[PDB]
Amino acid sequence: APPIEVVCDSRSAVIERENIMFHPAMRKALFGPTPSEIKEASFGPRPVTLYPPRALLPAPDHDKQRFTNITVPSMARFVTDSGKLAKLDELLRELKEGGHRVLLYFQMTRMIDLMEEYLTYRNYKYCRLDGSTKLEDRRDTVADFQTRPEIFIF
Amino acid sequence: HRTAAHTHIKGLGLNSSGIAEKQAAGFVGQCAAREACGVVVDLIKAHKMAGRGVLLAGGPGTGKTALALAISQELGTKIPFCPITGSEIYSTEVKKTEVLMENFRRAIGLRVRETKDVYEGEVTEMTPEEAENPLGGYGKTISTLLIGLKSARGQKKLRLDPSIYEAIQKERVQVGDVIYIETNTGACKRVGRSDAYATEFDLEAEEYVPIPKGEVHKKKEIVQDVTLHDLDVANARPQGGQDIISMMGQLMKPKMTEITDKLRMEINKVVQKYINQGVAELIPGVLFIDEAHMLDIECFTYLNKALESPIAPIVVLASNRGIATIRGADDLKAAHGIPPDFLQRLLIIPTHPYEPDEIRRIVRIRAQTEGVQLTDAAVDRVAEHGVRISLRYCLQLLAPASILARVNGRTQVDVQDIAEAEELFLDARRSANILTSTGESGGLHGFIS
Amino acid sequence: GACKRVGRSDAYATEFDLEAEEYVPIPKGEVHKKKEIVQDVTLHDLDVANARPQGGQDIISMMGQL
Amino acid sequence: ISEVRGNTRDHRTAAHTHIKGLGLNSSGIAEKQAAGFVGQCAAREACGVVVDLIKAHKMAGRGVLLAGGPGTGKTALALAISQELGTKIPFCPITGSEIYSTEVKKTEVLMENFRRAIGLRVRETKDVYEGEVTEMTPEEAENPLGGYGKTISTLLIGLKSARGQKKLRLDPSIYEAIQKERVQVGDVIYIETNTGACKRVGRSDAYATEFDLEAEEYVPIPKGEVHKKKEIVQDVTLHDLDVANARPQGGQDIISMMGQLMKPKMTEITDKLRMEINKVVQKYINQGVAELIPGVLFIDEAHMLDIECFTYLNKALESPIAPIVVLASNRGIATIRGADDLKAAHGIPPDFLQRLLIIPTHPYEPDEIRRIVRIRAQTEGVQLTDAAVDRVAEHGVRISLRYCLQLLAPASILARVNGRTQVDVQDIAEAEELFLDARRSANILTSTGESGGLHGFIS
Amino acid sequence: LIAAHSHIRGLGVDADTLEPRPSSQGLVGQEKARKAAAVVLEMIKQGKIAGRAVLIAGPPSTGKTAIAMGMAQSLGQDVPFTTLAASEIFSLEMSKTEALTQAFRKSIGVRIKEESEIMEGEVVEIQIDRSVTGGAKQGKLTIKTTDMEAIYDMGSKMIDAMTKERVMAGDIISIDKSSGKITKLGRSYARSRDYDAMGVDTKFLQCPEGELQKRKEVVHTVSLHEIDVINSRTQGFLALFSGDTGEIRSEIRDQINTKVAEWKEEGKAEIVPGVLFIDEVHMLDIECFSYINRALESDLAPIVIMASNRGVSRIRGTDYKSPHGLPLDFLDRVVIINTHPYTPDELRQILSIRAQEEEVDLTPDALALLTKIGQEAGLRYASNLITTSQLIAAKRRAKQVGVEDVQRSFKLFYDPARSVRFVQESEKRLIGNDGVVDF
Amino acid sequence: DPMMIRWVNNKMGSVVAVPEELLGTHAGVVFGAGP
Ligand SMILES: Nc1ncnc2c1ncn2[C@@H]1O[C@H](COP(=O)(O)OP(=O)(O)O)[C@@H](O)[C@H]1O
Ligand SMILES: Nc1ncnc2c1ncn2[C@@H]1O[C@H](COP(=O)(O)OP(=O)(O)O)[C@@H](O)[C@H]1O
Ligand SMILES: Nc1ncnc2c1ncn2[C@@H]1O[C@H](COP(=O)(O)OP(=O)(O)O)[C@@H](O)[C@H]1O
Repeated sequence: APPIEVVCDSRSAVIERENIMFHPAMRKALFGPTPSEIKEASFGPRPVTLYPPRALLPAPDHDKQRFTNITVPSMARFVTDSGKLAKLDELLRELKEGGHRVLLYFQMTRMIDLMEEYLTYRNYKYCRLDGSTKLEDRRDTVADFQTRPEIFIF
Repeated sequence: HRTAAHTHIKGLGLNSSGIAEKQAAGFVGQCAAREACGVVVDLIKAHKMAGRGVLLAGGPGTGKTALALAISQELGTKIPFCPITGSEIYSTEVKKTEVLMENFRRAIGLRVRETKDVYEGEVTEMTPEEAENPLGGYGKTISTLLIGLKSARGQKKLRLDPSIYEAIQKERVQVGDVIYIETNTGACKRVGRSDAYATEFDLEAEEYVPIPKGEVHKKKEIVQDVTLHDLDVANARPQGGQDIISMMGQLMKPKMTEITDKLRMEINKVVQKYINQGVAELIPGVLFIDEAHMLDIECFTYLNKALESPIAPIVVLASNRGIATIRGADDLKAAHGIPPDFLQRLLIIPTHPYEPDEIRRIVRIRAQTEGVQLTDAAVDRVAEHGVRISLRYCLQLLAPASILARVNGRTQVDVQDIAEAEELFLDARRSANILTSTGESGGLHGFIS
Repeated sequence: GACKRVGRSDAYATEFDLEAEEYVPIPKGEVHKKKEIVQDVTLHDLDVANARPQGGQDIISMMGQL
Repeated sequence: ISEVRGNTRDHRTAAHTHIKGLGLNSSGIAEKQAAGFVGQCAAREACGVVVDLIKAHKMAGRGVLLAGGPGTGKTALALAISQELGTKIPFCPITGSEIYSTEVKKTEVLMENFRRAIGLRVRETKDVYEGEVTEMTPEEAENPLGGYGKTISTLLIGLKSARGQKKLRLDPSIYEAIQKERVQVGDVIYIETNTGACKRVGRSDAYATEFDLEAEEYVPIPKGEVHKKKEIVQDVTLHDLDVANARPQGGQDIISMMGQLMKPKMTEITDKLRMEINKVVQKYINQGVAELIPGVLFIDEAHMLDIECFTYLNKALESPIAPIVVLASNRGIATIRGADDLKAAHGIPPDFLQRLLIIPTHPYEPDEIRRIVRIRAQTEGVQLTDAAVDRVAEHGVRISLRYCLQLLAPASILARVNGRTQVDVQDIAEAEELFLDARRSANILTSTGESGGLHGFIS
Repeated sequence: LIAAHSHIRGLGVDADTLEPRPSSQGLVGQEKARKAAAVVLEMIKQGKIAGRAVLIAGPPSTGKTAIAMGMAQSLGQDVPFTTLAASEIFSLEMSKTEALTQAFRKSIGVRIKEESEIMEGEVVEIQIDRSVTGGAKQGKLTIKTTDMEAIYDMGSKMIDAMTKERVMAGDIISIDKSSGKITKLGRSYARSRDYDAMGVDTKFLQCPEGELQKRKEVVHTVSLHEIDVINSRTQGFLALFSGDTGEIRSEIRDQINTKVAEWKEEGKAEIVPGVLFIDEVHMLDIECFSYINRALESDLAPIVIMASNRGVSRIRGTDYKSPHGLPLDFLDRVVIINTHPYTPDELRQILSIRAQEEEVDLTPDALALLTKIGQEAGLRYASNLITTSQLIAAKRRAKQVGVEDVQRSFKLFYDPARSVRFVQESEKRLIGNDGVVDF
Repeated sequence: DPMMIRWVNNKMGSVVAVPEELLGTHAGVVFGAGP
């Protein structure tokens, strides 16, 4: 929730809200200096101080989720929610370490999408050719896979 | 996969006409209690309830909380059920009536549809635009931005407040980071570097995700299950938004505070505004106070006004006491520990002791529940201990007697294993007899009296 | 040295048409009103005002707990 | 600035000033009238065995009780043990009425006092460059990087101590220190070795008059070395490690700069932290760096601990790292403070009493009080005739031991006011009526103070 | 060092029959309770059965804590074993019931497994770009093994670790990519002769072979209490060490139980159930038992083993007595194992074990006199006499202790059986419940 | 490079580069440029 505010219909109430509930001195003291202030403090002829001398926000003690509550699914649970996918992962790691290059075939293009993700996570290079892929683009993609050995999966 | 003390209970086991059929779905016998619990369950599932008192009397070892788990597995998952004890409410931060009301509003649920407005893009150009800042001590202040989000189909180039910029800034969003500005609070979680900047020669251990497909201004609806106590805690200690009270209020340590009457009425009016818009659905529930005799008189005084509310869940009290003295004032004795004024609200359900064949059926169910198979003479031996000593003593002589069976290469448990486990592991009565007999005088080989 | 902004004067009222201020008329009195006030202070108020900063610049008190 | 006074550097007389040690033989047999004590043979022999147990590092959670009545010498034996062990072994003399706090549970101040009673000695090295800066002269590199301006390969600093100066070549990434700390010519700095980032201490005293008003601290030249390779012994109690791991001292944010700015609160410490610190101290001992030294937790007035504390003491004494617990009880059959049920000996529960090596303490003979009077009199410097000694011994036998040691200060004051240098019988016979004991006070209180009236006490 | 339970090296029973050996692994001289504790240990190592209660009752100085430490040494450093004493629960920070709930949830280990990515190799060059007066940093790290030659990039935290470590050119470092720690292993070149403040010449290691990006699968075990504290607070972490946790509401526990069940089903985590040992439970009042009886009702309760000393005692916070000081609605749930007082032919070998542990050599006459003393004053006086006689024999320069040393130690240090008489003789110079006199 | 100072450490030695735009500023006083 946001904090409770006062519905008082004067201008002074709005000014006091935006000077207490926001209060830009503490915000400036907490987050740090404006880059304009950094430029005028670092191109000057003499050293000058800064009123937030560094960013006084504390370092968050949880790396993946800091100061919010907004989380997202985890590619981890993705690779394990499918038995096939979990077994494909093992096999692709071994194939890669062997320097093998894979054509990987599917009967569903929706799955082709899901996977496309997974491959991004494990950061493998891939191409795609399906019935959506336009004809000269087909020629192009197939030629790549065949020209440039960086691509691991098609 | 752990067999607790209450694992065989899978429900009340009632017929279509509400008649309890014995030895069904875990229970053995106990007719007049299970029919009344079925009546209580259908009182819960009819929503004409704004506070009813249901007492579960009966001695210890007769299955008062087995009925409670039967109710909690008969209601379902989507109905709130808050089990507490009588010792849980003595806190050190707040008064105990606050803990009572927090449990009462844990026991009321709400199912709300929400429409989140995400802006899910990949940051292209991030450039601050400060405003005028005269001599006022703090110096310059960034007041306007020009962050360009780039989704898969149609980019957008939007302008921000100072507060949403600070939300960005406390997330360390560089150029290339995909984010998702949540325009309900203002929060914005960095997801990772976009795959257009992908490089296997990297060290930061970043999570590379592709460009989010679809429109950059999405809009998605979800369903949420929120109790009223969650709304009380949300409006009490604010942890949403991008101002200072709701940011310096999540660095401090969290303390239970006393949510007053005015907030508990205003959130009721807000929830009624949700229901009148055809969005939220109210689902009241159960507060199961086990061991109610530990509550003192200052709590039974406040339960009167807590049940007089137009919105209040049904209370199910358990009390294994006879004529006893109330904890608060030590000069009036009453049945069950309940004061004689509060006792009139209650629909008192009795619970009767068992029989030498019902003990045999419970032993058989518990043995086939834990996974210990045995012979009928051993079942008769354990039932003999159940008649003589206790009910929940003879159930606990099955777990060593399995292990001892596996010592002697057996699979089923015979008479010898229980005849040895009755000698290794003792009950309370024979231990007190050994205590009184051997502990004659205090000294070196005595007991501290 | 205490100052309060009462509002925007009604001669500059309809400069724009939907500005949001409190349009008040110009006071029809003096500009320099001189009045004297006898007023009491208890010593406990001196004690509190000298121990802890009170009211004016005590903005961290909006947290509340400690 | 601060003006030094050239007066006499004496000391003050406490009640246990004359105690200087146990005064044993080379075989452990006590000897009477030695190092302050008079008599009390078996107790001093047993305390010598305790001192030997402490210095032998075989004590790992023992417990010693000191019985005996009030005014017989338990605290005297405690200070004798503390002065016999020395200074480099810790000694934390808490009382029974010092575990009751209002920020933590009372079974936690006990554990913090255990950790105060244990010491840890760490031997390390200290390698610093030191002194006042004379030059900051850079040096141009041999191959400058294309696209930039200056390219500096080695930065030279001339450091001048108070004994000798020295030129120093350094890696150029000292510049980030010098710009951030504002180091100039005439500012003493120290350069460490493990990282190498100089931190300014202050402007030197030789440049304290180049300007007139622009002043800061004017620290002097470091009167020592310029290249310290000095080794350090360092004693840290485990309480200090618990505090520095629980509440960190110096941080760089807002909320830890409010934590040291608001009051420090004693907080209870979880047992995983203590288990980890023990597991790592027992590893650094096995590496052969740190020495563990157990000390003494003299819990005086052990009958003030209630029954909820001895239960925690059983757990705490069963720990593998624990000091000795010298209790001190002066009660007979007493009611334990927590559970008002059992009347136990000494105020100690019978379960806890079996752990304790009980050392007795006997009353004093009527020809040893006068020897204590002679030692106390030559301790304070108050000299007095022999008939005065016999009269003070008469008051000591007939009334109390602590009362005959307190008729020496007003007798000396009345002596040097009356016009003499030594105390006679008349001064003590006059000072015995200005300072009544407890016995004649109770006699006046009962006899003259009949009942509550106008000129009467308030019963 | 040598504490009062350092000679114990486990419980000392068989693995196939679990019969109590009369002399095995320190715990020597008792058979019934050690066999029953072996059965309890086996049903803890099974891990299936949840929520029991074992009450080791008996006279004091009979080895109850010895049996508890025997089970503790027999589980090893895998299963949690909380050595809770019953007086620690009475806090002033948090409530009395929530301290029990934390004491239960500290004894359910969660064992998770995660993949980290470790590096290895020789640093060739560092490249750090720094701003002036506050600002970001840029970093390029060229690292080379015998095969690969990589030019990696760096962020702010990696440079803050590099400058903390002072990683120069020619160091064998290993960077965990996930956690982000830097451990220098040594050097391959020598120390330069151009700079002064360089440091200490480290170990001479060669260039590592293999690959740069190696993977590692580490196993991390956290209790449920640590999960509760790290998921109950937004920024206020580290309060699970300094005990600053005020209260955890029930909405947090009812979510963490469900997520641990989901982690159990996914094969991510494994629940290792543990042991909560409560030493001298008779100090808890009835407000604690009215929660302990109901926390043993769920799938996440540890198998409670607890001790006692008292006969018919009155329960604290009440007005009436009961056996062991425990209420008779709680004594139905528990299972009581009795312990017996010892026999002198067992006290002899127990004192022999305690003497061989503290490195004290004896004569059989002194051991016979010591056994005669231990018959009348228990083990707790006899072991102290062992150590004291060792040091008195060290004072008079004797090799082995003798009868005279034991008589000296018996003369100096009273057993409680003589201190009771010492109280009862001179009652006028000890403060009873009344006044006292001075000669 | 505008306001960033480079540090590069190789097997031969270690040097520090400064951009030309910073030599007139107060940052060059240590590096020997100054105002
Ligand atoms: N009707 C029943 N069928 C099967 N088991 C029962 C029944 N009644 C009681 N029990 C057993 O009794 C044990 C304790 O019951 P519980 O409800 O805890 O007693 P109390 O009513 O004293 O709380 C439980 O483990 C349960 O298995
Ligand atoms: N053996 C002794 N020799 C000299 N002075 C003693 C001796 N024993 C006790 N005293 C003196 O008696 C005084 C009171 O003894 P004290 O230590 O207070 O007894 P307790 O230990 O019972 O409190 C102390 O000031 C001490 O100086
Ligand atoms: N059976 C035994 N085997 C080995 N040591 C024992 C045995 N019984 C007692 N002890 C020793 O005696 C001491 C007292 O045992 P402990 O369990 O502390 O007694 P209590 O149960 O009264 O606290 C312990 O230090 C232990 O070393």
